[PDB]
Amino acid sequence: KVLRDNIQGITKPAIRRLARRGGVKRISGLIYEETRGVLKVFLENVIRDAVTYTEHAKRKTVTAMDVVYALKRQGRTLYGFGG
Amino acid sequence: RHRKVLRDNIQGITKPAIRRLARRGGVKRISGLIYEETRGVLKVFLENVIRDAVTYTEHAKRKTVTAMDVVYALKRQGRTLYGFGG
Amino acid sequence: KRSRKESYSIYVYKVLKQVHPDTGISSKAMGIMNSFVNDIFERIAGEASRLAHYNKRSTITSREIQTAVRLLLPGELAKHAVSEGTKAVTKYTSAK
Amino acid sequence: KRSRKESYSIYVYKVLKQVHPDTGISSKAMGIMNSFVNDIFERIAGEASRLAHYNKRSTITSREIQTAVRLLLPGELAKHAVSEGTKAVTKYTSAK
Amino acid sequence: KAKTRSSRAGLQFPVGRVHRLLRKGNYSERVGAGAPVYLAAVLEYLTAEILELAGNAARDNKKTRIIPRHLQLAIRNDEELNKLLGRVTIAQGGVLPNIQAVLLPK
Amino acid sequence: TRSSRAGLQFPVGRVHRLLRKGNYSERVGAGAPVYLAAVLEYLTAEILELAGNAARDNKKTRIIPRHLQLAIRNDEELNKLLGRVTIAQGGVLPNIQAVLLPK
Amino acid sequence: PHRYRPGTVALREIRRYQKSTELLIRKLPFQRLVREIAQDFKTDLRFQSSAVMALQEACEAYLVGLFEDTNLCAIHAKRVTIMPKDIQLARRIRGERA
Amino acid sequence: PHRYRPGTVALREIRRYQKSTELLIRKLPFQRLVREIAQDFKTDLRFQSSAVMALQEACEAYLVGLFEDTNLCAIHAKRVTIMPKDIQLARRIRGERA
DNA sequence: GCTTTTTTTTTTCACAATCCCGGTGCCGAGGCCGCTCAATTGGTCGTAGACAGCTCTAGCACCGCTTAAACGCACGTACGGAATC
Ligand SMILES: [Ca+2]
Ligand SMILES: [Ca+2]
Ligand SMILES: [Cl-]
Ligand SMILES: [Cl-]
Ligand SMILES: [K+]
Repeated sequence: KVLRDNIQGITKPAIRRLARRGGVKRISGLIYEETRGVLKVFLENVIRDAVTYTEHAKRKTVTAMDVVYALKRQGRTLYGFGG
Repeated sequence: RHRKVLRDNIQGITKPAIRRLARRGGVKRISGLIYEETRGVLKVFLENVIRDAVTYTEHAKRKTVTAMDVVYALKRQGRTLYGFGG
Repeated sequence: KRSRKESYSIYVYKVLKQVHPDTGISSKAMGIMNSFVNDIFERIAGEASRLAHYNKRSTITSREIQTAVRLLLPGELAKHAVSEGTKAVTKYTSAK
Repeated sequence: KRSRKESYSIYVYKVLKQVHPDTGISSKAMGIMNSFVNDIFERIAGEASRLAHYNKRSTITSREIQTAVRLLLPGELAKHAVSEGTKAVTKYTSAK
Repeated sequence: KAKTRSSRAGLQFPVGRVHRLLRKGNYSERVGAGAPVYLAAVLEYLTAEILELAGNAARDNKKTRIIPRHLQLAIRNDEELNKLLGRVTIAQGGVLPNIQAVLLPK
Repeated sequence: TRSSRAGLQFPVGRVHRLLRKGNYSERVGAGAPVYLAAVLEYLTAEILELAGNAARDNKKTRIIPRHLQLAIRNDEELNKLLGRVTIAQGGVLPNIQAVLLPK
Repeated sequence: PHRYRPGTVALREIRRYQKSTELLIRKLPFQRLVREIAQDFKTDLRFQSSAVMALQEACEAYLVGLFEDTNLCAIHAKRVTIMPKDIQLARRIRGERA
Repeated sequence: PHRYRPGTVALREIRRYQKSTELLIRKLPFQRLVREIAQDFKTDLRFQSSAVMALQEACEAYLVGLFEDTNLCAIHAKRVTIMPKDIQLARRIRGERA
């Protein structure tokens, strides 16, 4: 196996660590896939907008601004990358 | 100027009416402790929405809150409202 | 006379009778339809303003309009909107 | 060469040495302070832009800024924010 | 002479009126001559799409004229329109018939 | 200089230019960018004064994103202003729900 | 003597009010409450009637929808009676409340 | 033979990660996801390094935040273990999914 | 594997609630009118941005080490949730 579903690269260990930093104690097994689902929708939404920016600016290189501007639109305003 | 200071009108928001709103929200069974808690919430909504409308009024120097004052105030709270102008 | 208060109501009737000829609209309904056009004017014009500003551009073009529509409208809604602006600009351009 | 991109950093540093003349600051931290200033500048100007716009006025004045600030900052912070914006204008007027 | 821009674009929505509102709206220093055409296009599409569905809910309710409730039912039952008008409240609109499963009788 | 006239470190000049240009209104009063500089300066100072405390409370001379996050998340009012903002490398406030702690 | 089982009328009310759209708070009590609260912020204010109606439309909607969130929150904890803590969770996850 | 009881490392790990600020997702896997997903909207895209880090700060931030709200729902259902139905409820109430 | 009850299911009417029609009446949707002011025409002038050309930045590929992290598996405790009251 080990083939081109990069979402799976998001390891249980790393999912555990997030939910720790989020004060979670005991983690159901089903959750690491639910989390994986949710993460993708998150990136899809942000990246679609960020690249929509990219194509408008007539470039092939996704800038950190493009993301910043995307994250503002999604209501997830991010400080410290060019705000 | 011919009598206007207000009473305690929060009990005007009767248990019947809170029950009807819960009903529209598809709520079947309601605890004793909801009604007072609801009025707190409602009050804090109104306090926030009117403060902001009242601001928009005081800026345009009026002594009359318009529907647009309330509309502009509601869009500010992310509670955009359709059918009273704007 | 009362001071002039513009609306989209004549355009809303004209569109309604294209779609549902046998169909009318209440005072309040039409007012909601009005809030709606203004609402989406503000949003599309706003994200246009941004796109231009971001790219150090003084002019909102139909380009900026389009891109903002891609950012603002959900899927199939955005597509039809992109086609129907693209029709209308083309028709306007050949008519001069 | 290399672009020439402006930033509020030299002022963030100046204020820092008023409030804490021996403490310094990282580039990631100074990047957050620059993200912070630009954010709220756009918040207060946009709410002024609209204030002015809702009252059919062409000029954003210091009054629009002060109404926008009552609207955007929370009670106790708006209070000092007004108190400082009022005082700064008074001082500026006073000078010439 | 005298043919409206809206007619030249095959549009009901006013390109004249739109191309003003852009200029006067503090959106940008300059406005391209297609922008207000395109935008009037989009506002007409979207407007039509809501009246198409509103009017079906109007007809289905056995009435000739559209009222708030028809619009609401039409917006909330349509997946995309509801997303677009997600943080938007329609006055005298009410809510979709929805009762949670477990609240029903056995 | 103008900033000097207003009692300010923040640049009353620069601010004034961003307003005319930045598609806010047709005209800009002579007060606005003075006021606006003052408010940005005020808010800037409150965060730095609070985050500079967080650094010293960790025996560190330079302010880092964590110091800002801590300053900001612990100040009922600053938290609300920046309630829908993410601070890169800020981390989160130590906090564990009670029913999870032992006994 | 006929008597409907507890819930059977609640369920009817639920269908009665979901079908409708008229406002569910008594219009004067609400109006008095608008005016009372507004005094805090400025005295001897007039309200347009449309401004007061716009406020009762925006209120009822805000609560009606909070009561949805709140009902899920009751059901999530295998209950049917919405309780204070339900609202409070709804509001804490919404972020209306620390 | 030293053996810590269930949940007692958990708490160590919580205290630990809440004290720290460092990205918790491995940076390369993350990046390989960002390109996989970017393709579906445009081919032969290049990224600034800082664009990916802007995306990864934003992701973890969201995930961490969602877990807090998830924990809260799970505790609301008199439970200690988060489950999908907790995530899904907190997202329903955030207005993220219908 | 029984004999003896509780539990769950079924069927039979009584009754309330909601549903659907036509009749009735009021008022606001719809539309026509006459006048206005904002959209259009046809003109001018200036510059915003498209465009070609060149610079060099930083993004990508690759490689070869050194771990720290991911992994899989053994084992059992504390948990979720079913059942009762
Ligand atoms: Ca049709
Ligand atoms: Ca008629
Ligand atoms: Cl154009
Ligand atoms: Cl001024
Ligand atoms: K603007």
